[PDB]
Amino acid sequence: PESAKEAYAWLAEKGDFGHFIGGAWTAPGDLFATVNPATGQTLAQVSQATQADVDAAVKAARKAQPAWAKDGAARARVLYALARLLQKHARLFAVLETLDNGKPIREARDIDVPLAQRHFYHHAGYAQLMGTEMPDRAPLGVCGQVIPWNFPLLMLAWKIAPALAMGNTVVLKPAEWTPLTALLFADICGQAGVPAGVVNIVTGDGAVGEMIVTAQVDKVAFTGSTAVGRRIREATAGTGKALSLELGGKGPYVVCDDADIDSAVEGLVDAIWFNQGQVCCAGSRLLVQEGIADVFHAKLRARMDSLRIGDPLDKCIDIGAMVHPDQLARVRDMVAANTDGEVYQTAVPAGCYYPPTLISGLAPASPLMQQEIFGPVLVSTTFRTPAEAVEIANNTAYGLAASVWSENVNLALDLAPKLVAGIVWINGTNMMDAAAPFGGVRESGFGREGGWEGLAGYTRPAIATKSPAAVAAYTGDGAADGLDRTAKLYIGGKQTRPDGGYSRAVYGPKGKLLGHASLSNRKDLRNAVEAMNAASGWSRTTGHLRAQILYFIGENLSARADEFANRIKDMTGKDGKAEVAASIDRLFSAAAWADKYDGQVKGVPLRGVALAMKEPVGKIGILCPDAAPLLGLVSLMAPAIAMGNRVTLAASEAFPLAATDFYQVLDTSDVPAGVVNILTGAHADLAEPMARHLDLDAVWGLSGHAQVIEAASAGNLKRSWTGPFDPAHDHTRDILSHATEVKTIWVPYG
Amino acid sequence: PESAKEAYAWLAEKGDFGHFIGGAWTAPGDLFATVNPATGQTLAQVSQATQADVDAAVKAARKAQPAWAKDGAARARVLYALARLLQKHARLFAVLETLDNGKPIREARDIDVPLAQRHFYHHAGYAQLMGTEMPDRAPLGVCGQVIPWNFPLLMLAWKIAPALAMGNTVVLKPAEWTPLTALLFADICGQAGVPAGVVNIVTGDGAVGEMIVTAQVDKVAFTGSTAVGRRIREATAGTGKALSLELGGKGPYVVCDDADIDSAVEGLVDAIWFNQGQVCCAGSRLLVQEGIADVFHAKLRARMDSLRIGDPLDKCIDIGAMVHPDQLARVRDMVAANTDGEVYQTAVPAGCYYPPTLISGLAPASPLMQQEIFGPVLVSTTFRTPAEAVEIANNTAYGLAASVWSENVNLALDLAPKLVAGIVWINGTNMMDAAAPFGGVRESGFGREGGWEGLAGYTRPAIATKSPAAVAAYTGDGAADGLDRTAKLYIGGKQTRPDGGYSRAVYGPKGKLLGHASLSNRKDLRNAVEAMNAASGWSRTTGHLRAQILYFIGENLSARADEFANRIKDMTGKDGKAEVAASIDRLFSAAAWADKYDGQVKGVPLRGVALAMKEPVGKIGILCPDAAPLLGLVSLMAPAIAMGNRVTLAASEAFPLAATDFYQVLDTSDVPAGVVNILTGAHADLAEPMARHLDLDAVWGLSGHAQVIEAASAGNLKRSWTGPFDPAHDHTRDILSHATEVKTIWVPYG
Repeated sequence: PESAKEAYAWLAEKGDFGHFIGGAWTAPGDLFATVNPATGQTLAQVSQATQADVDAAVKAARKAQPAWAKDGAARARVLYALARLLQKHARLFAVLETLDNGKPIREARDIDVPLAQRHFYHHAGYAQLMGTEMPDRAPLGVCGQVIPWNFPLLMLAWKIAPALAMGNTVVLKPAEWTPLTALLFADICGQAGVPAGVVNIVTGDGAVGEMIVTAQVDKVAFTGSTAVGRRIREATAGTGKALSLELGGKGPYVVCDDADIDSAVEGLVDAIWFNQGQVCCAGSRLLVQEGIADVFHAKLRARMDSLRIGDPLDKCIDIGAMVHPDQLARVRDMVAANTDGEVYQTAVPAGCYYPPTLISGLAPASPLMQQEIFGPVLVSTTFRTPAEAVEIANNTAYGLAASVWSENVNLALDLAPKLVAGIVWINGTNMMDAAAPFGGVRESGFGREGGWEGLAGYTRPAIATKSPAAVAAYTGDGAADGLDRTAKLYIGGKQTRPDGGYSRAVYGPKGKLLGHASLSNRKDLRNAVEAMNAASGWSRTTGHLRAQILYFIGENLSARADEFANRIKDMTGKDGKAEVAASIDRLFSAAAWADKYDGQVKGVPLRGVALAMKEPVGKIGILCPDAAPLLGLVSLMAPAIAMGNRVTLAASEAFPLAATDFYQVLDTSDVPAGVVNILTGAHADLAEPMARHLDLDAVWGLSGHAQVIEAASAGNLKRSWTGPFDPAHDHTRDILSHATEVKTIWVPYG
Repeated sequence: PESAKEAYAWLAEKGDFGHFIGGAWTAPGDLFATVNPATGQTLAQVSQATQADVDAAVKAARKAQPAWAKDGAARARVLYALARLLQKHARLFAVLETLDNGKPIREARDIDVPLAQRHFYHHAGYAQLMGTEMPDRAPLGVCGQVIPWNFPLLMLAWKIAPALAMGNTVVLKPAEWTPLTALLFADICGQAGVPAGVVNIVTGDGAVGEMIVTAQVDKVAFTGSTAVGRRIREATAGTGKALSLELGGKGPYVVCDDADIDSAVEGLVDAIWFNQGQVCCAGSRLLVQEGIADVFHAKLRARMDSLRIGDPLDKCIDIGAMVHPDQLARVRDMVAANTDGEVYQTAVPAGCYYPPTLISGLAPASPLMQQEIFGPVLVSTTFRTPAEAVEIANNTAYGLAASVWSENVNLALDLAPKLVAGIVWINGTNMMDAAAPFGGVRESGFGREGGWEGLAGYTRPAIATKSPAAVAAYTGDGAADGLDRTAKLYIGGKQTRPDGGYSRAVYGPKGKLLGHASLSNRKDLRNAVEAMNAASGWSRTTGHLRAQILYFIGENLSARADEFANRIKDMTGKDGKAEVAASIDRLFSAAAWADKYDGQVKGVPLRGVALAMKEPVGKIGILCPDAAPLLGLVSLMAPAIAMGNRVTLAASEAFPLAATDFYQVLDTSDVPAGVVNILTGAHADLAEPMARHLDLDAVWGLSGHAQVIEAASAGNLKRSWTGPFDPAHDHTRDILSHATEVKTIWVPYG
């Protein structure tokens, strides 16, 4: 096997570890053994950080950030130097990864370390280009980062490289069980020219992670369990921190009747060790078409038998040691709790070694197909038609990566966009490149890592905007209205009474009664969500169709421009002509964009190309500001539906009658039913129900309630945006990003 | 058949036609009948424009342009109004197209008019977004445009829509044989709100086209024969006009053994009428794998028999009238001159009707496979392996569109990037959309029409740059050099003596002898081109590899930074440190870009998606300015090779010794042989040979000689760029566009 002598020498040199703060190593503190899981031997003593340590790390990261942000070319040289040092010390990083985590040295040397190198090489260029190619963007500041134990060095690269490229500084904590390659990374920062405090590494358990998440940082980036991601969303709610989450979701692996069987089998067995912890991967949930399922399973079991289990330092080993006894117990207990299907294992579990395991013959609706999967374990079911495969694949709370196998050029490219996922690999699995973004939808989280697409989440606008202050509704005497001037709601292509039956009088600036506006409730929202569900076909329309609709809305608003200006003036006391003209312009800009927001083709040094496609988010609940009674609604609605989303807007609480006049515009413009729904009333009644709703994909709260909205969003981990949003400013291009998901499809290409 | 009554009424209303100039119709002038080719009847009298008319049209276009350029949102409303009027009058446009050109009314109604509408609908949005999404760009000014007879209305849309979107005005001449839909287009401009003079239509023969090409316009855009494109390149040489050319090249149609045979057959027969004149198309050159060739041909001949020939006003007709007796004679003579293969025709030629014709059994090296093809005629050959198919497909002077048929997901996507073409359709042909760019390489021309990609050619930089003035070499006494200080050339990875044997003394600003520099000749250039041919593998490398090489060049220049600054100062008398630092920065910016210049995915309202990929231009000859002895060379070389090109640079004529010091940098950085070649000497000796060379794909002349360079480039219609180029300015992103071709691959997608 491979010599660990240089790794042991480094560990003996470093002695008991403190933390890497402000460019220097601190004294060892409250120490705990970190253990080689394959031998049980102590590798080093590592500290449990204190609150004082985290405070110090964030303070050092903050002190260093403005000088670091100033010169992108200088950052590029440092990122390049880090990649060169990962390459020069590649064998040391690889052995230390194996010693610390248990994975086969062949994977650490062939996969982990080369992809970490490439991540830094590639992201060096983004630092070089940031000033000129991203001129409207600026660094966020300090990033708190938390990563899991399955790919310790590679997870670190995925966090630190883009953060540094965009001029941020970092405080990162490796997983409690696997601190060593992060500590070696810290130890090479000086030689790479990382200025003191630009990188800070602290070690500890989940409590230390929580200290970082709640520290005075500008961004939290986390990879790990869905449950911890929910807690992080709750703990950061209302703080204005940027947040990205790469969570659970071991992916489906779809094998069609006309797949290259032997290649599909080999790709699955070669992924059994890889597909552990929270990582973008596919293979753990096997879906095989029923005509080939028996032959596929028979070939799979025999190929699983050829996997070699043993000493992870042996370059011929395929299945290493489980990372920790806690993880071994997890897998053991998962298998003990299952009574479904037929379990095949290639060897008897022994010591730290758990064998490749296949549980086949499950039903599509079986629970184990949908529950979290631990260890080197595959579960399989069959399907009859490609449509049933899609249905099974999408029948979970997750959506991260997926793999599709078919030799037919139509079938593979017709199934891939139907899978709910951030990544789809055609005729491969677990393909990764620094230029190709990856990340989740649904309960697999949000944000993307890698590529140009990954950079937005480590930046903010160069010029800050500020949301307008709330505006209290005007009051009035309370005299009855002898005319019929009570506005309704707009749900599912028709006007509807508020379920609660109440409406409030609306008064002008001097107390004149203007009319009445409905007070919507949670049942109204529920009806609007059902209407958006019935309008799912809108998310499959062509860009050309959606543009035509938005052009009609703009033209039909123009035809009533003076009427809308008069309504705005009635309500606010201020001339409305400029706001109406801006609203028309936002509609024509969204119409313009509807068929022009292009996906991006990534050249990769692997087989083929990666297509970073733009897709709708789905169903979006939106709360509009008081100010800009028309423009605020139109500015949020138009880019959203341009991108293929369906929306439910809570109009301006103070000034609802421009939105209700807008119902006729939507009707005259043939907006399909359910695509635009409008509620009026008190946002205190609606904000938490919209943010909580388990059947909304995103909530945009631009009228306040940010803490309540962001905390309630953790229920299904919907995307959330709470501003800033200034309707006077044209935010169209930025809202397009809020309104879309990136889905990266890896296809063959000569 | 379809009623022509409304079309005849319009023609009777318009009477004898003058031209549409300055928003108004001019008096009829020197009149000639335009004739219905299916009936021989005169449709209308149409004028042959005078030089006075063209002058007036350009003067009106110029007068209107600045107001038109000012408000992009206003232009978007006009472009949208034009699309609505094309849609409202769709049936009139379609019948008039059939009457004037001879094509079946079903094609005019189903294909021509709907795509013209969509082109205007879609490009309206680019006008709306131009200010904010293209802030560094501004209108060119006035565009002279010339279009052919095969798709009169659609060709007009492809020219006028992007020109107007980007704030230009137009003078367009329809084909002599088919003026009528352009005249109806003129007649609807008023109703659409086109400001007077923004659109000008003049009619006439090729002499009128030549008047427009040589008029005081900022841009010439032409679609037509390759021979006329050469003449247009010669007549515009040295004028500073922008130029785009969509030329000949009926495309290859590759049918693999595992193609969907019946679909491939049906796509070919449905394209027989379409594939006429100079248009982006495929089907005319059929390449069928030998295992299925007999069955394919047998099915093809019978499907050809089902095509209905006759009255083009009959909606059941598939094969209409030939456009003009001159075109009928062309096809007849082409068939009479051929002695190869086996000719099958579905009917006897009669009157204006020529039957679908298949000439099969040709050899791959047969001439008719490579000669221009006229009429509804297909020619076919067979191939054995996919590699032979590529070889046959690429064995012409053209490169426009191509089609590939295979049910295998690997094969189709592995063949498409190997075909020399601007457009490749997988399992389809002649697929068109306003968002998907199309255009040629090689002798099929240059520039792209459609999409974001088509807009650059109708704009220029918002801030103009200016090339530095030439600098005379310093002189000196003429004393012999007792040390060995004679620099060589750098060709094919090694230093080489100039073939001519001569070198000139190089002197500093005060007459000190600094050394000697070789005087390169045409044989040296020939050797450099052969070296670039041997380095063709560089154009197939990964972006990651090319980045690594460029990073090495930058680091190795940095290691000699003071030495290069001293050399620059020796030669120019001015401190060189800032120029060296800029040169290093250009190398690191090109390294950054090497794996980040992404292709664009187009959503189309047709089957699938269009991938607008970035590809290398190939081999580029570059002449550097006198000024910036190092920076000018490095600034041009680095983005070029970053994009996968191989280059031969003529270094600064006045100050060659920094480029010759750079040879060691290229050697130390492991630049593969032939990828960078450097010539020194007199650009009067090299400019015309580089621009003429039939084995260079592009010539960049940034030291003058623009007229000679641009005229000689017409030999093989290589791309050319003659500036402006200011080395003090960072042009990197712009040079990336000079250094790449767009290739649009249409793939299935769910």
